[PDB]
Amino acid sequence: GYINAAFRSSRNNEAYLFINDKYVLLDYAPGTSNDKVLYGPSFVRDGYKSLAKTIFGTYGIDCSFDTEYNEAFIFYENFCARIDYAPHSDKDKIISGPKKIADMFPFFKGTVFENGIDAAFRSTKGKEVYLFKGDKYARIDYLTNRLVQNIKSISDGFPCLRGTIFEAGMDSAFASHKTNEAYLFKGEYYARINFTPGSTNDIMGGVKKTLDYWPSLRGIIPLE
Ligand code: NA
Repeated sequence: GYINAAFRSSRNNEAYLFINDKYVLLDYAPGTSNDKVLYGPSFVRDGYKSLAKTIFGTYGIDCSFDTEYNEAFIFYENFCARIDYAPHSDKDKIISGPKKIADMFPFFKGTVFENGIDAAFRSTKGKEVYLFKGDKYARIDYLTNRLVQNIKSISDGFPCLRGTIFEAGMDSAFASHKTNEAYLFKGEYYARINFTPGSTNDIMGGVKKTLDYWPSLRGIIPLE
């Protein structure tokens, strides 16, 4: 029971992470030690009234990403929705959906993302987002609804991961507030990386034990 999804929050240095059918709001504190928990672990169906009677309230969120303002896409197997998470309040709501990924993102039909996406994170460039499934990755634009490029292996677009455990998949991910940095997770490990849109680059060395560098997650992952 490790992190299966996360998205960056509009609120500075805050991020929501999803574990099983639960979630936690966190001040991850990118370049600082005061990495702390703000809310939860709490059940999605409890923290999000808009999802109480949904498949998401029942099983949780398995992949997601922030878009713009207080909104994020959340997934659960072949289904997804756009929600306004209403940071630090009662007022969350489902904006679009829930629909199938195939119906929310027509370009995914026939590809390996059709029935589920492993993880994702927002790019700093325009309205672009990167999504992962297996050892493949997608770069999309959510406003104009298209694949910016052909889907290809994670190593092709993210060479710094070749050799690492992320080569073959990501349980979860979210973008950092610090420019062009993202956080990736798989099992007990994570990695902070610096990416550059339209380019194939390293780097950020140090795949690390997540609990080793996230004081605030002890007692929370692994959730059993
Ligand atoms: Na996931």
